Amino acid sequence: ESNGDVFETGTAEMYILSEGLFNQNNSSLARYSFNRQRCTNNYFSANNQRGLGDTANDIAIYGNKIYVVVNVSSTVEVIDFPTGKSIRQISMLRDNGSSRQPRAIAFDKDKAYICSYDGTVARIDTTSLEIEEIVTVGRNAEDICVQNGKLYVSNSGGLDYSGPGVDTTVSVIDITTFKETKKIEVGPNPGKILPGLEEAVYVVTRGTDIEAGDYHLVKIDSRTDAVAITYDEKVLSFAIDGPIAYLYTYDYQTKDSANKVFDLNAGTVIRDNFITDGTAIQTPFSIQLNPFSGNIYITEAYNYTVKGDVLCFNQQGQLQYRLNDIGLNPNTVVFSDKASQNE
Ligand code: B12
Ligand code: NA
Ligand code: NA
Ligand SMILES: [O-]
Repeated sequence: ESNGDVFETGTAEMYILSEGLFNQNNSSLARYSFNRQRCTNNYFSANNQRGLGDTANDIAIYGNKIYVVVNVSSTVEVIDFPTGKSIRQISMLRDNGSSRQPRAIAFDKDKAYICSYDGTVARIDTTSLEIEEIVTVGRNAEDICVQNGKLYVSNSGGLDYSGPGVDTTVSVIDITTFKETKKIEVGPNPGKILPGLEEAVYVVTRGTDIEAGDYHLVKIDSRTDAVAITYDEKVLSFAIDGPIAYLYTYDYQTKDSANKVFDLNAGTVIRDNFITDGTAIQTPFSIQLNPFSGNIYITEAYNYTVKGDVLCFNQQGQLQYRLNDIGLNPNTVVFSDKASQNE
């Protein structure tokens, strides 16, 4: 079930979200307690006697609640952090009752913001857990983050590729008014979006035909709401640590991949292979930092039909530990420096 000493500094627990497979209704949530050295592979269903659903796509801890965005079940599952017990299942539906298909969540003050493939952002109150307001953005909204009092939302248009084609913009929402103020042109099929230093926002663009590998990283200046830099590096997903990005790209035709350390100030590669100890990853499926230790966490999805792994590296590219067979297509790892009250 693991290799290496399962250890983290400054961290009580980790949560690993697994999306399962599209239309197979088999998402799952694992919890690892560093404090108790205990892994629970089915943390949501063990405590709630039902499954998370189909294509669980994002997870975050905010305040003292865990939020899981479940894309195809079209819900936001809100969970009490101390107990692991469901507080509310928030159905995300269009005015006609159809699925919005939510994707990602971000937070500011006492509000949560969920973007959805129907082209909307919903504001939820973190106390009442009611949906308060809906605003339209661009097409097939994919990811969302907060910077400088504003929301930034990638309008992928990914589901539209065969119709009008993919979309090409990041929507900007003023949080105070909750109104869309601008659509910034960034390039085709925007995806993962993250805030960085000095009011920056970084977004991946995946091209008009995602399979072809026309991938870029784009930097937006949130002071002027305009593109500052377009890099040439092929980037499919990334994580930010100050002026350094830890990133990967994947070739859906050849199945080759690369995981790299990248200098965001220079636009040049620091290390062509992030991993320095020979550890092999076949299908990198997520990348993120543990904010309490600085370690790099990458998930492994294999051929998408067998359970994947979570790998923990230091910034020097040395594997600290891995947890294997954690869930089907693990896509997000989040961390708590406070222990829950659940064994
Ligand atoms: C690999 C993959 C792809 C590959 C597939 C081909 C390849 N070269 O490998 C590529 C990169 C082309 C791809 C593209 C897209 N897909 Co895709 N991707 C997947 C992934 C990771 C695994 C699919 C797989 O191999 N599965 C297991 C095999 C054994 O089962 P399968 O039924 O044979 O799988 C087939 C379908 O998944 C199909 N497929 C792949 N993507 C999509 C998307 C849609 C909308 C449909 C109808 C079918 C489809 O291709 C697979 C092989 O034929 C899943 C993850 C998941 N399932 O949770 C998503 C997932 C199915 N993909 C998704 C998305 C969003 C996309 C894109 C819109 C991405 C984008 N452009 O922004 C496009 C749309 C299709 C297109 N061709 O343009 C979403 C669909 C969610 C939704 N509500 O519609 C999922 C669930 C990912 C997620 N959200 O977590 N994808
Ligand atoms: Na579960
Ligand atoms: Na469809
Ligand atoms: O995908």
